[PDB]
Amino acid sequence: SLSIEETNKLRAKLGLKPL
Amino acid sequence: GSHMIEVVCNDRLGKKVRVKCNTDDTIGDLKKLIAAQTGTRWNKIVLKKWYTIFKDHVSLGDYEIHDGMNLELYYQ
Repeated sequence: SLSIEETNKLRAKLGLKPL
Repeated sequence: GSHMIEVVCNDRLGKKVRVKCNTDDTIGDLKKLIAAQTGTRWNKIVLKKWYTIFKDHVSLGDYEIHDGMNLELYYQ
């Protein structure tokens, strides 16, 4: 699954806050 | 909360994605994460578990989503 950091970059791209 | 968890989403053909998310995320937000990570569109995703159809504007925390929880993924 995506790492915390890859998830955070995706989140950023979608307008979501960091984990 | 805020508290990071992971959830596992399985479709009827056995495809599985495990998503890192936060308990303050909405169901709609998770669906956006799911969508990006599976090549689909967030508004075509339905998330259920047994008798509960998760509403998009409710947070994962208010649905009491636990770490590791398996959700049923459907397409619409």
